[PDB]
Amino acid sequence: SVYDAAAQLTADVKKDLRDSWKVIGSDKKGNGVALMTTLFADNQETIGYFKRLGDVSQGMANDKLRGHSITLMYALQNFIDQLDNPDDLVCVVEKFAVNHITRKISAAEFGKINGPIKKVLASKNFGDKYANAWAKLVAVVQAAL
Amino acid sequence: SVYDAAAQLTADVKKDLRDSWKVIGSDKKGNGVALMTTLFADNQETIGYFKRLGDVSQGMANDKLRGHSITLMYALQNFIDQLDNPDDLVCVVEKFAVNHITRKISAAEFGKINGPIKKVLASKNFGDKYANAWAKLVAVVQAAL
Ligand code: HEM
Ligand code: HEM
Repeated sequence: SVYDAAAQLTADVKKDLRDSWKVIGSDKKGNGVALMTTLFADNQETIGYFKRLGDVSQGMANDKLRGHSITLMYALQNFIDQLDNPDDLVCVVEKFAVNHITRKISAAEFGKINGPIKKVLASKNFGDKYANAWAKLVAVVQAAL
Repeated sequence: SVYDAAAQLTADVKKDLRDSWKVIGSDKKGNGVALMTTLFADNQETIGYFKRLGDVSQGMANDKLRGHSITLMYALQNFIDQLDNPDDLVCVVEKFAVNHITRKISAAEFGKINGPIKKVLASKNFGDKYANAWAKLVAVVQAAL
């Protein structure tokens, strides 16, 4: 259940999420596109879900991909900002879950984002400790799908 | 067409947008809900588009409405952050427009948000000057619908 998953966000997990986001969230356009390009490269099977974006291999040059990527980073920003209040984190998570549920994105499918996050984190000197913290946040979303 | 609308965003308009956002965007939950509840109060017909939110009369206490309202404010945060780069502003606005186009929301219907914005701004003491600046930002979105 999403309510139980949200309870997994302990003090130190929230702290690691904030400290890493301070760096990653500094460049939403660059890191956003990096996150999406890595997902498509590591999991080509997911490209089909993004037909609306057009040629995803163009990266930054693709306006729709860039617009999508920047927006994705504001969803993460939203989550980080709601860490203080579990009640608000949950309602924002379920809200965001609806859009993915509508596109028939399962919890297992959503979980594929963990790889790309771990890689982007690593490129900024944030190791496993941080990747695992982010995995916990992603898990909250998975519980709502 | 969206680029042309974005041209109306002059240096003075962008300055008023940023200054007012510094206050309005500081309480996303509070002001986001105030915006939505004012829209419903002044234009009851718009409630027809929000059946998914349920009992919108509960206001802040309604989790779905609260979740939706906080998220709406991050859309504005996104727009405000992209003001200095027309290319990025445009791709984000177009991305956002897709969701409202799919829900058959016309430019005229979308423009009904201008009244609520003016009232929320006035509640924080930002006069007509600021309301006019925000109406121009809204116009960029309308150009995409
Ligand atoms: C960190 C995790 C993720 C975040 C925060 C995220 C965020 C978002 C946001 C904010 C949108 C745009 C608003 C909307 O249309 O609902 C979106 C759209 C979408 N997401 Fe995700 N997402 C994530 C992971 C995934 C994954 C792993 C998949 C599936 C492989 C997925 C599939 C989709 C699809 C298909 C769209 C529609 C794109 C379009 O046609 O414009 N998302 N996502
Ligand atoms: C400043 C103006 C506005 C902003 C920033 C805004 C923002 C948003 C965002 C971010 C979403 C959720 C993500 C998505 O699914 O696309 C959304 C959904 C929606 N918006 Fe807007 N919106 C605005 C004005 C309006 C107006 C005036 C209407 C029309 C009466 C409208 C109708 C809708 C509808 C029907 C949904 C889906 C709600 C749901 O089922 O949860 N929006 N809007």
